[PDB]
Amino acid sequence: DNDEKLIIRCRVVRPAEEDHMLKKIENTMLENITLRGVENIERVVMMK
Amino acid sequence: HKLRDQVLKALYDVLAKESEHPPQSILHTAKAIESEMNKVNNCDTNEAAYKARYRIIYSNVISKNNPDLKHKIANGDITPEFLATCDAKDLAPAPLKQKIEEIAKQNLYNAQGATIERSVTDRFTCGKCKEKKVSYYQLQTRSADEPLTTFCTCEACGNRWKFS
Amino acid sequence: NSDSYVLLSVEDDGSFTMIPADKVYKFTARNKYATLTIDEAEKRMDKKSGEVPRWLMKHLDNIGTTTTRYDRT
Amino acid sequence: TTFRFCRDCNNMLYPREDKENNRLLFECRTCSYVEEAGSPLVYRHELITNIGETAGVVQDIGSDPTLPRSDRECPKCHSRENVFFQSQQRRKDTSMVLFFVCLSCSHIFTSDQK
Ligand SMILES: [Zn+2]
Ligand SMILES: [Zn+2]
Ligand SMILES: [Zn+2]
Repeated sequence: DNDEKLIIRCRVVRPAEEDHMLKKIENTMLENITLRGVENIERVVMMK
Repeated sequence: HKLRDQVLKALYDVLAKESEHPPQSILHTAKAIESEMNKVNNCDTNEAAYKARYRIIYSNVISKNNPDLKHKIANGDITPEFLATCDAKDLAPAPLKQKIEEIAKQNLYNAQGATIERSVTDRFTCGKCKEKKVSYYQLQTRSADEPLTTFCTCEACGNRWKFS
Repeated sequence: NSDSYVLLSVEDDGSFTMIPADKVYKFTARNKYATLTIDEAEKRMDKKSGEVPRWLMKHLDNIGTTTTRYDRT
Repeated sequence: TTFRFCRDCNNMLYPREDKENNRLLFECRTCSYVEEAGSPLVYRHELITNIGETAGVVQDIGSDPTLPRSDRECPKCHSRENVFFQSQQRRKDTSMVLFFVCLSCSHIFTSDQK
């Protein structure tokens, strides 16, 4: 967390064609991994 | 003990890699082992948070920015405190720290939202509080044969009323 | 604009010949690279795969099916 | 991230991997021409866009009438005539930046005050 650039390194482990599998995987990555907070709640503001 | 000796090997490597190559090799490996015991004073190979704190301190030593932390740990920075710091956001380095507080301040500003503020006048009195801090609006609601609505909004207590 | 065009060629003696051009045809090279075919093409484009194979044509050529016209000759 | 087409037949080369020497063979799929690429970067997304504010600079902007005119100087030619207009990339999110173009030096310059 102390670096000036934040990168995540990831590779698929395997027991050809890997471009579109990686595309689908990162798409799923981007879409579905919750980080924190309850779903169906969007940007929340606080008033005084 | 494998994790013990591995952390020791990493610590001896990073302090031998310092710009101040310490001729006090036994003293600096004593620093390394005392940092090892005060580090395992958290969990001692019982929880992965030990490894996480290891990653934090190891990469902070490596980073460059900053390099001066190597000399500062070689010549001070008593490590039993640095088990219990968790305090990576306040070290290595100060310019990044200042960047962090200004980022946090801007985030806190952007969190709190709309604050429309209801421009007033002083002519009418409140329907309930009866004081003159009255704010209004104009628009016409019903059909064309009549004028606007003359909406009212008190601000001494928040009352609403209307005038024809 | 085949009508508006008109031809002028210098001949070997220097004769400038006067031909009203009638039509123009555009030619494209074809099957220079062993084109695939309709049916297995349909099985490829059907939504059975998240993506079709990257080197599918090269794999079919290594199998040997659908050679070039020059290769058939 | 740009596309390189097969010179032998105008189709973009595709990424495919050397199975033994481990190199980026941009191979044609139409024909069998192959090409070694330069960098391991292949795919590129850019989830956040912030570009386009100076769009459509044609060589003869000054021929339009409806652009306004002002009196700032071109800091290449110092001619007092110039033409300014709003940022072109119409998002809900853009700024009040004015882009000044002068007819004399045919040169663009902004008025940012950061
Ligand atoms: Zn009131
Ligand atoms: Zn080709
Ligand atoms: Zn100028």
